[PDB]
Amino acid sequence: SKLEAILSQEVEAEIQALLQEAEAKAEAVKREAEEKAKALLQARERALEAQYRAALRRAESA
Amino acid sequence: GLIKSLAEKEKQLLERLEAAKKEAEERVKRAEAEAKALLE
Amino acid sequence: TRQKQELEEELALAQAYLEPLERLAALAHGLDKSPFLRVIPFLLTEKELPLVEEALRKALEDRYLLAHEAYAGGVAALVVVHRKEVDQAKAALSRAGVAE
Repeated sequence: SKLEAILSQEVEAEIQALLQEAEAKAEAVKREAEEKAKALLQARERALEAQYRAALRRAESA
Repeated sequence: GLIKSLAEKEKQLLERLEAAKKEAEERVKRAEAEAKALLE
Repeated sequence: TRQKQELEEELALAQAYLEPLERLAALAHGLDKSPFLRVIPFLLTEKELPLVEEALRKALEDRYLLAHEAYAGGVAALVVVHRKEVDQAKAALSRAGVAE
């Protein structure tokens, strides 16, 4: 029947959305990780470097 | 009536939809592993 | 006394209803089970059949299944529609004067 043609096209459009939606949210997740790590690796070097320059200073002052 | 015909097709479609859900939620769980690894 | 009364009623309705539900069921091969397809059973006499068919036809086109197997003096009938078509489908039978 004409009934199942419409049903086909319908169910399938949901199929396409599960997978695609999932990927884009995976990218968004991905993009979260990527930034978090980059900003962290910059930041934990930063603090150490300051504690270095200021450190040699404390030696020199000794 | 045709009915039966039309009453079988409605299962097949649905299980193609099923197949979609799994691989979908799985991709997020793939990226979940990666986020973890990538931060650790 | 109440129980007896109920019992009589149970018997009465069940026997009466036994035939139409059976005719519709035989046709229906399960479809109210489904949400993908929705089915509307309705009984109509063949007095009704060309008219009910015109009302249904006018709303539904060919995007419905009208099937019948007889009950005696009429046919137990199904209009089958897709989900989303349900609202139009009930209204069409109603216009004719038949209904689910």
